[PDB]
Amino acid sequence: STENRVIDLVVDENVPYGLLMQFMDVDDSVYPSTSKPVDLTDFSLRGSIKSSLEDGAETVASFTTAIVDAAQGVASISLPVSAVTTIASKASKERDRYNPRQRLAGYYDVIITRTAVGSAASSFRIMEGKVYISDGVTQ
Amino acid sequence: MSTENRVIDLVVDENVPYGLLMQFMDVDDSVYPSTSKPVDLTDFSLRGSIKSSLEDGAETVASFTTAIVDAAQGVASISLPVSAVTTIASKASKERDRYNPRQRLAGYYDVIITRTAVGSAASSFRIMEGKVYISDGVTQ
Amino acid sequence: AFYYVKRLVGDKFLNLDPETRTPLIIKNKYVSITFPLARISKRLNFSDLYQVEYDVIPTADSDPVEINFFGERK
Amino acid sequence: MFYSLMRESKIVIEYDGRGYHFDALSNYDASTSFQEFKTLRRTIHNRTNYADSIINAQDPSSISLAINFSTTLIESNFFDWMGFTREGNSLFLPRNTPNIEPIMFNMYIINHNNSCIYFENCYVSTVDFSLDKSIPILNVGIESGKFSEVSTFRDGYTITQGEVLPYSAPAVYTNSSPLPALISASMSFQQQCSWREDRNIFDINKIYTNKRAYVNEMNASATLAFYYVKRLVGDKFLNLDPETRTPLIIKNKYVSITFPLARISKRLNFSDLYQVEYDVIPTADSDPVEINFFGERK
Amino acid sequence: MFYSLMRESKIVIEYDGRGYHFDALSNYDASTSFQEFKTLRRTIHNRTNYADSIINAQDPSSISLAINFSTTLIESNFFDWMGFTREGNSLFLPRNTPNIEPIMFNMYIINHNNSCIYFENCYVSTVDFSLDKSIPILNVGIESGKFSEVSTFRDGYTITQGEVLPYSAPAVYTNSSPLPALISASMSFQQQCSWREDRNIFDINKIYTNKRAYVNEMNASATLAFYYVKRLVGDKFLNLDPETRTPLIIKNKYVSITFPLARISKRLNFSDLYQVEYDVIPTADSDPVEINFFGERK
Amino acid sequence: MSLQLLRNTRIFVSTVKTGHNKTNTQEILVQDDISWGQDSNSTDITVNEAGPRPTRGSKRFNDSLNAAEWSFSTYILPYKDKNTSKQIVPDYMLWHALSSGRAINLEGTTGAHNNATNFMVNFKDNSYHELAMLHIYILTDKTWSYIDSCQINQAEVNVDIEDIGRVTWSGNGNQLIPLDEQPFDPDQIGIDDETYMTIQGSYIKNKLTILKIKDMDTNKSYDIPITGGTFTINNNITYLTPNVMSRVTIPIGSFTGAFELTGSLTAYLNDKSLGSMELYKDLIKTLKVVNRFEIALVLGGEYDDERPAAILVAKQAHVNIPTIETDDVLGTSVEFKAIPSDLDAGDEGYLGFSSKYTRTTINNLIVNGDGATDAVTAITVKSAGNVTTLNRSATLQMSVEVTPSSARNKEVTWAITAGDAATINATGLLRADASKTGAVTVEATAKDGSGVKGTKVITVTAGG
Amino acid sequence: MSLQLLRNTRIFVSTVKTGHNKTNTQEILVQDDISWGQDSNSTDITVNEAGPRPTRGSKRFNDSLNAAEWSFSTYILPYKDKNTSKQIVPDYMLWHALSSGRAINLEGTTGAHNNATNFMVNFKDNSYHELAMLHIYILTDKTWSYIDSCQINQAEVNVDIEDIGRVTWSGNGNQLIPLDEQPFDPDQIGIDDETYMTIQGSYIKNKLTILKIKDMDTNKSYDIPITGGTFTINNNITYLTPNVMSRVTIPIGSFTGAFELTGSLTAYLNDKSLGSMELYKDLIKTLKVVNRFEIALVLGGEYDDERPAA
Repeated sequence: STENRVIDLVVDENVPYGLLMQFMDVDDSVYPSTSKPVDLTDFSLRGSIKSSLEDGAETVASFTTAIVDAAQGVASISLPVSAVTTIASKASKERDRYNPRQRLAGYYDVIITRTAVGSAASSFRIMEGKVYISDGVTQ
Repeated sequence: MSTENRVIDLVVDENVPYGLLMQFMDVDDSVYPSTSKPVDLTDFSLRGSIKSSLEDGAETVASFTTAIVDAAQGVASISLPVSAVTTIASKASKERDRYNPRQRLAGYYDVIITRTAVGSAASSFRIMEGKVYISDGVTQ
Repeated sequence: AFYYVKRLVGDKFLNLDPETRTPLIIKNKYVSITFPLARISKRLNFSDLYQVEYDVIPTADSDPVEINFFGERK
Repeated sequence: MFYSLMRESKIVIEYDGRGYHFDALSNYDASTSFQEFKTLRRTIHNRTNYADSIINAQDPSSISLAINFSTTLIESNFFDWMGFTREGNSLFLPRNTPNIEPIMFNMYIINHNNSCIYFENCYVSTVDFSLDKSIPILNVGIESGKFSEVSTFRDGYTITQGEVLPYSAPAVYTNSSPLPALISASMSFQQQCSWREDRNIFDINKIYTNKRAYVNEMNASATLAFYYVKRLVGDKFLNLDPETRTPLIIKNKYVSITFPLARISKRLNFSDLYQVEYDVIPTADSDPVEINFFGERK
Repeated sequence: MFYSLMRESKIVIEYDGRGYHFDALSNYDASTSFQEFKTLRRTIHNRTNYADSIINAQDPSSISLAINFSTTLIESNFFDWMGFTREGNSLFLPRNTPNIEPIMFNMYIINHNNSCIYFENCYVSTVDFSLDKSIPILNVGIESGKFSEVSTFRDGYTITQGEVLPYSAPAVYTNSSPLPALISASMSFQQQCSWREDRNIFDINKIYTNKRAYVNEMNASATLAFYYVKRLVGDKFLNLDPETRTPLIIKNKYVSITFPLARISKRLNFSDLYQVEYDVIPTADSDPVEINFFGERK
Repeated sequence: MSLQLLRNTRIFVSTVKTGHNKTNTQEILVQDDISWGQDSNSTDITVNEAGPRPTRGSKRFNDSLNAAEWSFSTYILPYKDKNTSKQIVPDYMLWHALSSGRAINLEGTTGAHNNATNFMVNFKDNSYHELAMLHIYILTDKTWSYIDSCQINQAEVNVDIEDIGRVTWSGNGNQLIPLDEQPFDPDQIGIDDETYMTIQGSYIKNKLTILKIKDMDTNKSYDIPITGGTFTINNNITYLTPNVMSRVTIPIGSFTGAFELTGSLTAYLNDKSLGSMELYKDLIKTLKVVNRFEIALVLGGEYDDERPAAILVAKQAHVNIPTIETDDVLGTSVEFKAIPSDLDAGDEGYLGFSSKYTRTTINNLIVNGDGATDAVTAITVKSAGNVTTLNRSATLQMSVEVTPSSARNKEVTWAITAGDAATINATGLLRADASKTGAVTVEATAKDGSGVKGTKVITVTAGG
Repeated sequence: MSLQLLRNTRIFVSTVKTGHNKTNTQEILVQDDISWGQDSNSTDITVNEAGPRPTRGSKRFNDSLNAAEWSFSTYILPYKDKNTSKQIVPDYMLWHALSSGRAINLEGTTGAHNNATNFMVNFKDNSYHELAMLHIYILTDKTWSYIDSCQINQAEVNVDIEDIGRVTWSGNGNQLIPLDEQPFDPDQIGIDDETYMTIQGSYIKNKLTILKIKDMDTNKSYDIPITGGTFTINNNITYLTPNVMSRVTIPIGSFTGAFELTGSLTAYLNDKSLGSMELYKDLIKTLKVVNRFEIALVLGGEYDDERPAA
């Protein structure tokens, strides 16, 4: 368990990217952990892809948040193929050790937010990590 | 007979407000089992400050905002707004650590709970201590 | 086998508590054994430099354990 | 990040609310582990491959310390905590074990950057040292029930071991007649306790730690190694016959273990130079075994 | 005083009233010990700490001798004492064990200044020697019942081992066809006796020593090590199949152990150079196993 | 039909196996002691029988090849190049492959990076299992050859007085490969006469060697005239070779060991103040498990006018307990090891090479880490309005003036040392109270670690 | 502000750390090969990881100090002193601390004891775990120092013909301590010119070396002209140092080993009666596990008129 916010995204060159997050609320009080999904009301997600963590870093791209099926908790984060091309343009020429197709493009993090659901701006970061562009061959 | 854990290291998130709440509970070990009643925080105030070093003359990075949430349940919350988080992020050490470039050392913090009144004794108490770290964020 | 390393006082990520389910992967440039969910038990040895030792087995309901074989260029 | 070096450590034993920092520590060894219940439920329906393992208990820790003798004699507290009665600077082995449960204490293993490992519910289970031609050192062995990681701790600034005692050759006597050709006198003292496992159904879904224990027995023992030496033909003093009761003392300039009456068994080895080996235990009705601790000038 | 050096010793075996001083002794090992009955009577009244130990028996001694081959062949008496029948200079393994009890003899280990250790009621329980590329030597193993310290003794001035036999390469044959690529031929002979403990209530308050024993079995065995060698494709003579009955002889210039019919089991090891290992025992109806002792010129 | 002489060998260091240009390959001026090669392992299988007519025959198998060994010695020859006008040592890529495992970037701040003032090498970025990868090219007369995928194992520097400053390189390679065709024209890549003149203008003589040692636990600088010494940069690199029974194998990859920066310094015993005898007596009287010494070995000497020099700096060093070397003149040996503050921090030490070191340049290299970044030299603290005293319940916000005026770190800290009659804050706003009739002091020190002192005795009185 | 030369070293041997007089301390005339010191032990703790971006850093700890080593060579210089009129060697307390573990008593009969005829050293009273305890005082030019609680480990004597009779001492001490103040006036304690003349009157030349060997099992004295040899008096003394992880330690006590008195004697083969060839042939013909020989090596030769000898 503990914390696992750090996960790295590998986006594909020349292909639009879309991620599907099934938000969930597991509780291990009872031995079969409760599968209750969180209910997505007054929730907005924001995420930017910025090269390096230093202050003043240029914004490589910005995630486009989608909220669908609020009852069952799922949500989608995506960005158009034009955003993918803009990301791939500024990616470094050095390739990842384990995969000779990925190149480090920047860092990211998405931040959930409650906007005055109880007169509170309860915004906290969901996940984080590095964004990797995977060089394509089709185009 | 056991040990306390006054030394706690906090990790804040850049561009996000940080909220920590402490509950003070009275305890006792007797013939009947452990009886716990919340401590009534009346005339109880908190105050915390952050400096970049322990040595005298250290630059004050920021200070924490203190509040009491529920006296009957003995809950007090110690936190700082997002602007203070940004202020501490600016003043943090620039030295990164591999395997996790996010965290940077920000300084040392202390929290004193005090009860000041004419009939009350001038008693302070350092409830905690430790170091403050920052998880750098890219959004905002 | 690791070295006992802690980054914070009272750290939560790195400690000696057991982990009922956690995704683990022992990765190389040519092979990667994946445990979709793992049961980790820790053991500390007070040797010349403190060493912690894990005992990783897949959980009851974990997905099949992966063993990838990359020849060259993954 | 912060690595943890054994050489950069400090071991403090917490007893009665006071910290006994045991300096002059040559070497210590410890380990922590957990107990699992791993069963594989292979059925005719599904011959599964994935076990059902849950961590439910902490395996008791076995900590061993090697401590040099010191001028302030803090190390005699290990005999004191292990059950011996005290009069002045001499420790008696009581005729009967005083209490059912041993003397429990906590122990810290401090390290830099507020790092610590907290062993709780410990008891001294073994103490043995060899009086030989090398510097004497007593290896103590304690068993813990619960181990934990804590931020702040207890550090024995004042209660500490002084300078190590200078070497002095051992000598074993019978009354006041010296025993010739000594090789190595090894003394052993034990408090063979046993953990009382009380893991019950109220501890399901929880980690269990041993808390209570009882003393099976205490004992004092010594193994003496000599060279097979005879002064007369058909000698009576030095031979291989057993000795039901004989007063023995393994004496040094700083320590003297006394057996008011001893049961000696002899064993001859036909090695390069013939060696006899004694097995000294106190008799049934013998007076309490003495262990004197002389700091300086007796 | 008088120390006891192993190099300054003399081992004399007393049989039939004659002393067999076994010179050409490379090395011997022996030990003496006593048996104790140590019980701790912990009661609800007094949870005592002092045991009730009484020495009541002498643990049987296990003496091992390593004796070089000699020109006078005194060492064949160990086969003679262990139970083999004698005809000339050749020792037969009898089809049936002759007597229930082994052949008992006493042994002295002499040292300077009238010092001695007297092992009594001994019997030869093991004899094995390895014919190899080093000088052959047979390690005999005898077990004693009673050990004692005596002033005067028996010293074999005349009966003694002569000069050691010169080395000669071993060779193993089948009838008269040599077996190629020998590495190490090890022979083993045993008289697996057992002590009959008859400690009774009439021996209370006394030290008991074992006195009588019976032979469980005698046997002759040999382990042969070869290199895996084949001369033909699909060879019949040299292979890994077991051989129910085949005449074998492990021959030397001074000794020849003969198996009139042998049961051979083979074992192949895929080592740096492939090695096969035999396990030679005589068959059910095989004629008595021969052991010839040639001093010089056969 | 020709014999090849060792005197005609020429060594080129490359980071690429193709596209050789002046930024990837340069000649390395080597000496007589150059050596290279590759050894092979074998095995004999012998039958060991015991019978008569035994088999007496053996058989040999080639089983593996060892890692290629190479070594050579070069002179420490700092100079400034005309193209970039930045001080650089000709064998700079050797220093880089020794220092860090990243791609070479002289414009950066880690590993081998140069400047308009000096050439610098720091080990702050050597946490890699495979450091920067070189390819040594060997040209003997006409035939070519090279060692594939080399790694700089160590660099020996022997401080041998009455001799020139020299460094000995050692390392290992995967395989030594003989080349039949010319990889690159050695005439163009090799150093020309102009840069040769520029280099020979600058030589480092080991005789003019000053040493700067200071006990950080006591603030005691010693004056130790050296007799002879040496320091090493060691990587403990081990090359892994696979074991295959059917075919011979060559090493496939390597793994760097523990980075060690040790040294040994011999000097005569001096009875003068802060001499060798005082250091030896202090070290054998303290008997401490750990030592914190600052060691700055300055090859080539320090002078007001511009001189060449090579400097090794160990900020937090560890000094062994010295021993007395009984010779015709009594002496001692100061064996040290540069340890880091934290294991995974690097920064065990650094080096600075240049043909232009004024004393101030080496001083600010030692105390700031770079020869270009100026460092404070002296301080006199100033009050608020040239005030000489203070009365009870009065503030005194004191200021500071520093020299030089171009120091990078112009800030100071504040403290009270002697007397208890006032308190000071971070900014310097000294505050007092009543019942203060004693003389109190105030102090200030810079944050760059120069060791500059700012003192003032203010005569605080009870007032009129 | 001065450099110290080895040629100005002066060595004094003492049994007391205070109250230094002429009966507790005397100067020992040493040679060029004098040496002393003390070495220290350490340890490096290195992290050995396997992953990419591994930690490459070490750390050193001082853990213990070794026993101090000292050695020097002196000439065998017997003479008679004017005060007692008994033959005595100047480095007699060295011989005593080598020979016995009791307090020095030249009037006795064990260890180093003298007489009106000769100075004698026997090892009849060396059954001690800690022999007589000395303190070597070293004076180099102006600065003082000494080794605390030394013990004579061995004494090498090399019979090197065409050279003077000399003995080489070796030993160990608990700790080498540098002294800032003068312990005793070296002018008074040091040997004066009169005793120097008396000593230089008597020298032992290794060339004039007769050897007396006799087989006690056969009563056969041999005439062996020596070519070169050596004999040693060895104590095999080992110094014990405690192991403490938190603080460095110095040796605390010692324990003497097995006392060995060996030798080696080279000579040419002689065909004459009772020569080297006869001894060699007898020894290789008997082939006995034990031998009983009487050996009396006489340095300086034997003569009717008075001559020095060891």
